[PDB]
Amino acid sequence: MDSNFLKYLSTAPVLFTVWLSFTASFIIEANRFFPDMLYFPM
Amino acid sequence: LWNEGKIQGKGVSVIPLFPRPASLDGTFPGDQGFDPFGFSSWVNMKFVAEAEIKHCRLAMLAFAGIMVESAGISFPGATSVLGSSKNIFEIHDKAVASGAMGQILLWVSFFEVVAGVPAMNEMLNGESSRIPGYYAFDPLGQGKGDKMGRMQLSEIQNGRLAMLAVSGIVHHTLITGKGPL
Amino acid sequence: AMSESVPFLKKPEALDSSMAGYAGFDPLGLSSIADIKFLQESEIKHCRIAMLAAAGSIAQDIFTFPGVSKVVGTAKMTGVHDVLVKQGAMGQILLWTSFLEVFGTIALLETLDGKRAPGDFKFDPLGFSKNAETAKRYQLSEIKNGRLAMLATGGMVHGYFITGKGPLELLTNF
Amino acid sequence: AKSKAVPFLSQPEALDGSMAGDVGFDPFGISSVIDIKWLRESELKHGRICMLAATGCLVQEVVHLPGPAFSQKMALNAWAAAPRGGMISILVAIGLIEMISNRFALTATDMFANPNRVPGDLGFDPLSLGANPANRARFELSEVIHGRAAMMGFSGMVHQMIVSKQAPIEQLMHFKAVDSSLMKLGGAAGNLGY
Amino acid sequence: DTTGFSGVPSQFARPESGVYPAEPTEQTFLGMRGPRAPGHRENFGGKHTATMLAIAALLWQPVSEAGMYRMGADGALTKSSFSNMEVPGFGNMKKAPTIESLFPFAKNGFDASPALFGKGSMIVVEDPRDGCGAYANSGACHTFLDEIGDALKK
Amino acid sequence: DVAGLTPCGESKEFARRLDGSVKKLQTRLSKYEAGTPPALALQKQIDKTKNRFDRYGKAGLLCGTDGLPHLITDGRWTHSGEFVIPGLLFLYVAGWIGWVGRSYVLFARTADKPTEKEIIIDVPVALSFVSTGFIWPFSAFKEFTSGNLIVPADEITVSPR
Ligand code: CLA
Ligand SMILES: CCCCCCCCCCCCCCCCCC(=O)OC[C@H](CO[C@@H]1O[C@H](CO)[C@H](O)[C@H](O)[C@H]1O)OC(=O)CCCCCCCCCCCCCCCCC
Ligand SMILES: CCCCCCCCCCCCCCCC(=O)OC[C@H](COP(=O)(O)OC[C@@H](O)CO)OC(=O)CCCCCCCCCCCCCCC
Ligand code: KC2
Ligand SMILES: CC1=C(C#C/C(C)=C/C=C/C(C)=C/C=C/C=C(C)/C=C/C=C(\C)C#CC2=C(C)C[C@@H](O)CC2(C)C)C(C)(C)C[C@H](O)C1
Ligand SMILES: CC1=C(C#C/C(C)=C/C=C/C(C)=C/C=C/C=C(C)/C=C/C=C(\C)C#CC2=C(C)C[C@@H](O)CC2(C)C)C(C)(C)C[C@H](O)C1
Ligand SMILES: CC1=C(C#C/C(C)=C/C=C/C(C)=C/C=C/C=C(C)/C=C/C=C(\C)C#CC2=C(C)C[C@@H](O)CC2(C)C)C(C)(C)C[C@H](O)C1
Ligand SMILES: CCCCCCCCCCCCO[C@@H]1O[C@H](CO)[C@@H](O[C@H]2O[C@H](CO)[C@@H](O)[C@H](O)[C@H]2O)[C@H](O)[C@H]1O
Repeated sequence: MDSNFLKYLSTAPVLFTVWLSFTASFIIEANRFFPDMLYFPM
Repeated sequence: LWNEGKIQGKGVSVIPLFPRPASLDGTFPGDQGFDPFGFSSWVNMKFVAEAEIKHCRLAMLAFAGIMVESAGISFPGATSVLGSSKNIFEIHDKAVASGAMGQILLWVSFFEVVAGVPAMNEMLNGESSRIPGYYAFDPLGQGKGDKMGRMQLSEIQNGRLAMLAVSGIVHHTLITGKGPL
Repeated sequence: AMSESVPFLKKPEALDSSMAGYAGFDPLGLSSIADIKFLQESEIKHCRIAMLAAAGSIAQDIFTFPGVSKVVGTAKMTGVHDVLVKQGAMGQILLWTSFLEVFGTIALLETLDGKRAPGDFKFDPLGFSKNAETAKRYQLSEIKNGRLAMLATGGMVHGYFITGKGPLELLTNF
Repeated sequence: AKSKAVPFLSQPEALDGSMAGDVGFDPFGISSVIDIKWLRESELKHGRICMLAATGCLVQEVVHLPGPAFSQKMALNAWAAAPRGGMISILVAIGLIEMISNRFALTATDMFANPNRVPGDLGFDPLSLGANPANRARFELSEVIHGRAAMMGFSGMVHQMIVSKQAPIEQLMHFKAVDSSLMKLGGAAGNLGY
Repeated sequence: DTTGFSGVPSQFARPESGVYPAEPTEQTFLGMRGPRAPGHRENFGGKHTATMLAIAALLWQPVSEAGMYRMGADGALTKSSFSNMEVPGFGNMKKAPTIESLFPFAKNGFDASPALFGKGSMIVVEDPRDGCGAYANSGACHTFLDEIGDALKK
Repeated sequence: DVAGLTPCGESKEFARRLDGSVKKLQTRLSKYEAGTPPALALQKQIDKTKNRFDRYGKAGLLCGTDGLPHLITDGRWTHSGEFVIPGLLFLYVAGWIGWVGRSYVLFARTADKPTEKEIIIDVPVALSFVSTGFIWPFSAFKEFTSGNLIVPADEITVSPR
């Protein structure tokens, strides 16, 4: 793959948007399968 | 014998329709320059040669076994435990249930684990320089000069014929639904 | 250099005729993987335990010590193990053989160091290995009989697991 | 200069045929991004866990520790049935093994700080089975291949335990095929949820 | 440049001890190969760990069979806990902490034997095959190969 | 119980919350036919509401007079799953992010041009760093004690006062 396109995907806004979308995506998936977690269950 | 250039040799094609491959040299026994798909170029020749001879020996034993059972020739008391039918498929299923096939499987597998795999690996690695298919088994001789040429070629050709025959025999029995002879 | 026992296979490159019971038989190359001295000690430990087991199966079929017929039932071979664990017979045999094998662990480590031949516990109360010829000859007899005894022990116990008869009684019947 | 594993791709750098199982397989070029020492440490670690995990699934099918808490033939049920104190004991013991065996060089910045440190060599040879130098090439190859195979096999067995609520050997011996009425893949967004 | 996951601290600008120990090839039976103190392997190596493991295994056999075995009028003997053995001089501590406190097999219902496990609580070995063959089976057994055969004949 | 609160499993106000929350959805379900996609969606919402209240009742949460769960965060171990344990999970992740970012800014200072490494991130090196965070309490405490976390006061720019 092109090194300049990979250096573009390494830029701060792309990584910030991808990382916070990935972060948002596993918060969404964890709240989908295991919803209503007001507490650590113990 | 070896008879290089006539059979088991360079410049020898059983079928001229398929061209003689450069990758197939004349060193291996029963080499008739038959390699349309050109496996000889990328395969390990020692492995495929040893595999060929083992398939041949299994097939020749298979042909003799199918012939004896199809003829109804049996060892004493064997018909009582195993299937009375002379169908090879029926006998095999009955032999599995008796445990005869399991005992044969156990010992054949044991030989392959303790002897077949070391011999194969050492031939391929270069530890013993074993000729493919050699298992040092000449109880009644017949080896030496005869083994190098005619016997090696006779075993490879008869075994190829047996492999084809056993294949034919089982599919004949399947489509017909009745055993041969 | 090709194997005497398996002629199409190579010499196993860790075995030499100065060993007892050598026939060039290591087709699977286990001797390369693990120390030969350990394997020699292990072979001899397997050989001597199975030899005692083989003689035990035979003798247990022949006669039985006074009183033992009560504690055991009609059980024989492995069958007696579950009941003689209830009484302290197997417990005491385990304790004293375990006690010997703690020293056997120290002896095996000495063998790994090379300060002792494998299986050489110097045990010669009666005199048999005074002569050198007899010593090597009896070491070869010990190893061959032991390997046979191990095979026999497998045969006797599996004959019990099939028929329940025991060695002598499987000879007498069937 | 092409790969032998994938003949139409270029042979990847940091793959020079020195390592065991180095058949030239790195299409995605992770070795060009991630140092091959870390990747081989991680490959050996995944495979060794998976070799035990595959053996674990099959052996737990055959043999159990005694007691009712260890009587789960199906392996995914053993996760829940096994005593929690002991499973967390296993987890803590694994963490201790990781800190001592890696010698407090655990991160991607300080493992292999010692130039003597070799990928996968944690100093684990209790019975000195690698004392023979000749077997080292074969053993390292056969460890890598056994590891890869066990990664593929354990992954299969887990996902076959999910699909068919059956342990792997008795799923092979009491095989019932996939009906497709249930176990449909995906579908969370096709029906718009629910 | 940094390779990425290289693990050399200087590449990632992480503080490094710099003192990188040489790796001795010596190995102990229940320990790992690693940098060790001078004379450590000779004193506490394979010989030590194997002997101490052996001694611990021998010492385990009384420990597994720990209990007050008292013979009655008849030859039969009764196994009681060592907690029953009251101690005279420790005031309100009449029952005393004992070897069973350190090895509580009975509390957990293990029932230890000199060889580990035991009649009560022994290894459970079961046949997954369930007494049927690999192929050519009836309704009770449908193997994977039977599914291949059923797929072929349909 | 604690602070004059009642366990949510026996409070009547939590039960009337669950009953009212299910009645709101059942009256929305009463205007749809059985197999239709809105009815199926509404029934799954009812199932989720019942599961939430059922789980909360058996969790050891304490409800108020209003029938809503209340969190006790004074440190008591019978209620540590509401703040102390979720807080420990947070501090582990937060210290992970902090240690990983600090390690990356210290790497980026030793670069040929330090400020390109912060707008164009060296992703293999930064992923090496995100893997470093799992043992941050030990890594950061050894960093602290070895004089590598805290810089002395005479290496920091300050205003004249
Ligand atoms: C600090 C030491 C310590 C102590 C005091 C305990 C105490 C306990 N453990 Mg834990 N445990 C420990 C360390 C410890 N454990 C470690 C380090 C591990 C990880 C390897 C475990 C893994 C573990 C499991 C998985 C289980 C326990 C269980 C138990 C309890 C019942 C014990 C019993 O009945 O024993 C008497 C029983 C025995 C002595 C039987 C031993 C069984 C064999 C030896 C297991 C085979 C070992 C196997 C080959 C492992 C090899 C790997 C290892 C070398 C790394 C008891 C509370 C059990 C429990 O909670 O049950 C309620 C349980 O399920 N423990
Ligand atoms: C020092 C160690 C010494 C150890 C010695 C023992 C180990 C030696 C090595 C052994 C290696 C394994 C050998 C087998 C051991 C068990 C033997 C046994 O009885 O097995 C047991 C089982 C059969 O089990 C049988 O069950 C019957 C009742 O149903 C009988 O009554 C008996 O119980 C038993 O014989 O064997 C199998 O299932 C084999 C399946 C087929 C395996 C391959 C067969 C040969 C290759 C041809 C196949 C071609 C297929 C083409 C595609 C077809 C697609 C449909
Ligand atoms: C090296 C390891 C190799 C792993 C190989 C993976 C094997 C399993 C992969 C899927 C198998 C077949 C899928 C059919 C199943 C399938 O396609 O279902 C379809 C599903 C979407 O639902 P639909 O719109 O299809 O609904 C269709 C209707 O017919 C039913 O309502 O697609 C997905 O988004 C599900 C996958 C989650 C996507 C995100 C995954 C998690 C992201 C993690 C980061 C990226 C990882 C890779 C992402 C691709
Ligand atoms: C009388 C006191 C005592 C007892 C009762 C005892 C019992 C056992 C048992 C019993 C079941 C085993 C299995 C065992 C095994 C090991 N012991 Mg031993 N041991 C005792 C004393 C010491 C000392 C003073 C040292 C030591 C060591 C090791 C090492 C590691 C070597 C290494 O990995 O290189 C191993 C494997 C050295 C050390 O490094 O410990 C981390 C070390 O200096 N031991 N030890
Ligand atoms: C070389 C070459 C090529 C080629 C080629 C070709 C044509 C290859 C063909 C290969 C064949 C035909 C192999 C057949 C093997 C059969 C065997 C070994 C027998 C098994 C039976 C057993 C063991 C049994 C049994 C039994 C006994 C006795 C008793 C019974 O009661 C039961 C039972 C039946 C179970 C190609 C074209 C690809 C290109 C290449 O460039 C060059
Ligand atoms: C670290 C890492 C890796 C890894 C790894 C992994 C995943 C390792 C997993 C290891 C495991 C599973 C260890 C399990 C230990 C089990 C024990 C001790 C059982 C004890 C039973 C007891 C005490 C009992 C009892 C009794 C009770 C109470 C009551 C009865 O009714 C029941 C019973 C009679 C049984 C590797 C090595 C691959 C590589 C690399 O280096 C990185
Ligand atoms: C190194 C070292 C030593 C050691 C050691 C150890 C612990 C050695 C252990 C090594 C092990 C446990 C190797 C196990 C490999 C398992 C594999 C490859 C399974 C693959 C499964 C597959 C492909 C599958 C599948 C399947 C699918 C999905 C469908 C299923 O329905 C069924 C099926 C099962 C067929 C010791 C300690 C002795 C000391 C020495 O000094 C140093
Ligand atoms: C000799 C010990 C040397 C180090 C000891 C220090 C221990 C460190 C913390 C120990 C924590 C104990 O961990 C705790 O104990 C046991 C372990 O199975 C578990 O207890 C569980 O199993 C036991 C054993 O049958 C049951 O009797 C008990 O009812 C059940 O709750 C607890 O659920 C677990 O929380």
